[PDB]
Amino acid sequence: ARVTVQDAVEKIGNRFDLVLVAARRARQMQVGGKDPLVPEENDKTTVIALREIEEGLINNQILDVRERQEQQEQ
Amino acid sequence: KSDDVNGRTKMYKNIVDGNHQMEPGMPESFNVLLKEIRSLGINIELED
Amino acid sequence: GGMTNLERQQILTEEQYLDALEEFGDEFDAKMGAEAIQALLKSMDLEQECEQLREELNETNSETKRKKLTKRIKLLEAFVQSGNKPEWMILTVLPVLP
Repeated sequence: ARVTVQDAVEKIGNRFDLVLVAARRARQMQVGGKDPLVPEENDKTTVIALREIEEGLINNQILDVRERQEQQEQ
Repeated sequence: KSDDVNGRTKMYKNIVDGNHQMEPGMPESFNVLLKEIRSLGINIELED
Repeated sequence: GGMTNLERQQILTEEQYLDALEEFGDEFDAKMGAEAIQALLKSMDLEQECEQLREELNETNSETKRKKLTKRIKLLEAFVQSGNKPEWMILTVLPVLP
């Protein structure tokens, strides 16, 4: 598991929106319909989402963009 | 985990289905407080 | 009772009330219950008393007159603005718990 959560903090900075972003990612990951962009290592959805936000590949912005993407694609 | 009677069952179902979603609703002790306050000569209600 | 020589809100004990009724007849009405206080407060216009208190506070100024009067005005303002009729303070019906 992860020992320190700092890369996600640096990617976010506010320290309060990161939890919301990771939670809204993990909820959709666990309900299904999406795939993990980061290769998993037999870990739960929350750790995968937090490693994704730490890697700098997902944030509070592109989620809205992709969500409007499938919303208009319907 | 509180006196929310309509929440404990739903959280149990969300766990066993692996949903992990929570809706707060309202604690029943707050309704207890309202009922015991209305027992005396004091109106109390919650607006919209 | 304004015809009789008696204050509107004054104490009149059992012997005193007896002799007052004997002398003034059936004119100086009196009650000894919570309904007495209820009648005393229901037949009392709040706006007139508020204006009188405001005039007294504005005109008469003293170390003790400054206090014990402004809080009365505030209570009157709260009562009139809240809309809660002061007769509701003396309850008639009593709720009980389930």
